[PDB]
Amino acid sequence: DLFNEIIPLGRLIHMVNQKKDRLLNEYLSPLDITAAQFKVLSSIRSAASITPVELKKVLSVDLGALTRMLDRLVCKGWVERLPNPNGVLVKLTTGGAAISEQSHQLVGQDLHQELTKNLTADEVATLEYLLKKVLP
Amino acid sequence: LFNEIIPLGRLIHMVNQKKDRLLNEYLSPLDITAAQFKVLSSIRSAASITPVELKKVLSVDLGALTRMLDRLVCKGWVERLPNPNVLVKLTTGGAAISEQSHQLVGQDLHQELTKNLTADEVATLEYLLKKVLP
Repeated sequence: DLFNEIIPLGRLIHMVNQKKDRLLNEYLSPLDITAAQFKVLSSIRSAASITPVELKKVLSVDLGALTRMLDRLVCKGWVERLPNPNGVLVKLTTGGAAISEQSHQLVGQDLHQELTKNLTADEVATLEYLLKKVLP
Repeated sequence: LFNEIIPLGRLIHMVNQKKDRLLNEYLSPLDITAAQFKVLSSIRSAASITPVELKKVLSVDLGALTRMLDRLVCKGWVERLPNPNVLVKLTTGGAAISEQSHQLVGQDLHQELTKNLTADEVATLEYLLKKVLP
């Protein structure tokens, strides 16, 4: 169906990313957390502690939308706000770290399987290889 | 990167983030953000659409979109309507900025995204991306 059409790479990545997110939300639901919440927790996890400004920059949504999201995450008791040595820093609580780990573990196996169902082991390798080549 | 085995999911995530940064860069001359761009695009293609539906087709939070629509309406690009049962749709100026928006970034985006790729490699990547989608 799509295999008659010449579709720009931008849209294809968009489309494939939408699919990733839908799968993420599906597999995450047992833990009562959304794709969006997951991604924000992960960005904080990897920075350890991070400026909302910076976090805004690293996630590419709007400044207000993130403040609101952080509000919820804080209420959920997964994130906490802090004065940094200067401005505020955000960082995972214990419970944030745990749900992020559980979150990652619940989701990784099923996601791979679903994303690659229609691909050869060799096609998978090629696609990964070529995706990297875009990044530099 | 080429020593590591990276899950397809993250690779898509990563490559998507790059697409957006390029979008924002190339959109700036028009004073519109990648986010705003995508929201104008989704409304364009549906012609007119429920915020509930629009929330579903874009996968971001319902409140965040209401705020976004608020801004877009103030910008004079979107307008709200009572439907035969609210609906959003582009204004004239919204349509014009969406079209201009598309035309300004299309060429440069391709070039940047594919700079490190053969014509053939690009064909293969598009083919294989399509294979994920079903």
